[PDB]
Amino acid sequence: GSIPGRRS
Amino acid sequence: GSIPGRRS
Amino acid sequence: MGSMERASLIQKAKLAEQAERYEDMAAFMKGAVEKGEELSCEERNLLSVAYKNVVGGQRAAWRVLSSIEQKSGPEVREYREKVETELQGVCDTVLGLLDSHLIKEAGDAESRVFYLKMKGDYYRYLAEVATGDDKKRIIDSARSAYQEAMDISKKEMPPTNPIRLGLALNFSVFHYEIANSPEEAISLAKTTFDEAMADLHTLSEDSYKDSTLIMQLLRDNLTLWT
Amino acid sequence: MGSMERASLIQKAKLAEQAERYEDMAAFMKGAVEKGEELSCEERNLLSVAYKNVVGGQRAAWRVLSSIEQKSGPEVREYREKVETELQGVCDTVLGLLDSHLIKEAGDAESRVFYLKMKGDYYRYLAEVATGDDKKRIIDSARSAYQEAMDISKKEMPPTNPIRLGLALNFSVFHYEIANSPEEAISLAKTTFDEAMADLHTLSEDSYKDSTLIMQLLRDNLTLWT
Ligand SMILES: *Cc1ccc(S(=O)(=O)N2CCN(CC)CC2)cc1
Ligand SMILES: *Cc1ccc(S(=O)(=O)N2CCN(CC)CC2)cc1
Ligand SMILES: [Mg+2]
Ligand SMILES: [Mg+2]
Repeated sequence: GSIPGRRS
Repeated sequence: GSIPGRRS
Repeated sequence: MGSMERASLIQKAKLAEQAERYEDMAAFMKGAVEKGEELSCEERNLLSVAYKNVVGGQRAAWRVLSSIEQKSGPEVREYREKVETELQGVCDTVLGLLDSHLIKEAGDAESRVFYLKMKGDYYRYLAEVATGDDKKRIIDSARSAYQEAMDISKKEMPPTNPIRLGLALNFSVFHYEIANSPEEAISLAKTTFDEAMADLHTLSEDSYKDSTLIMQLLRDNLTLWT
Repeated sequence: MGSMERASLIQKAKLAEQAERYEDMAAFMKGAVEKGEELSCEERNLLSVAYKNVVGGQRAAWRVLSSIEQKSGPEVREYREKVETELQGVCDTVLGLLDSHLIKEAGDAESRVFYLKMKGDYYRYLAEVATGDDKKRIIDSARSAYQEAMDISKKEMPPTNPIRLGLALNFSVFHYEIANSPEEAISLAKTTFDEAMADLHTLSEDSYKDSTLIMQLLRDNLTLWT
């Protein structure tokens, strides 16, 4: 999977 | 709490 | 959604639920209601699930922003106000569908109770964010809708009927959280639970599961409240 | 959002994230970008988080609807197409912000790599739903963006830099899932992981935590792929 990237 | 009511 | 077939709107609402696209699901079901035909039991549930999800996300956001606002430029209030206005707009939309014309065309007890419970819930969500000239009137609107639903449900449904049980659950939440009547909330939840428990012996296995799931929710509230 | 102050847009994007209002968060950050100033590291992250959440929900919905479509009136295809068009619209919006004018104004390596990684990601999301005349061209666009990001990152960043690591992770996913190049994906992930591991000794405790979190993701892919 890719970077979740959904939380700052 | 009330009825969740969020899934059919 | 005026150019889409009723059946296609219902099918797409079901797809939107599986895709977790609740705004779409609500728009499809609003289109279906506006076709002007009465709704079946399954269709009433799709309408209710769609809007409960939409308004549930708005309510959760509103509570986050209100907490931040209470703890503390104009930005937090401004943003809380915009989420609030959007939430009120959704509640007004649901209430408008019930008033034009779902309730007046609902003659059997199952449909009418379902819609009056909805009406109480959406006025309750309006009451959660109300602060001014109409907070009292909004609370009374919720109360009146729930009360009419309760009167019909007690006359026309067995005490284990899941809609009757969910109505009593939500009305008890109204009493506890909105109306500042915790004793009324406790009494309603206890009486509801006990009268349901005494009727379980009449139910099939499947109905027993349906009723006891909601009775548990009544119990979890009673445990938190007592 | 042209009438709102840049600083207010940034503040509201942060509030929207706490409220889990990602569409709002993306609209606030788009407004901030359009003010025309460069973005700081924190602001780049807010922009990226906002759109990753928005497009992530769309991608998940698209996969649900595409699975239903593959297993089977026109309603499923119609609804999959509308979700697809909306997803493409968001990707086009992000790509437009990068092209006008975030990338060309990004001169230090940290900013430029960040935006080129974004560009690769959003072309990759377009590629996931592409089937026709432009699938090949979209794949090449993603490849080219990632490759330019990789070339700068290897020249200008240490091998443990988290953006360099996340870029390599996502490019390896591109190779495995989009470009039908699993061996390239495995080689890139392995080389990236090993070169990072050899550099960990240079890091503080906090940086070590930042880098190893992404190295773990490289490892979890290598475990699934081998
Ligand atoms: C308001 C409310 C009450 C009860 C429910 S339920 O028990 O989850 N249920 C009622 C009937 N229906 C068909 C089986 C589906 C939902 C939901 C909401
Ligand atoms: C694409 C991408 C790579 C890495 C991350 S992170 O490690 O979660 N991180 C990078 C730096 N930044 C400031 C600390 C926040 C996010 C996220 C996305
Ligand atoms: Mg027709
Ligand atoms: Mg200004």
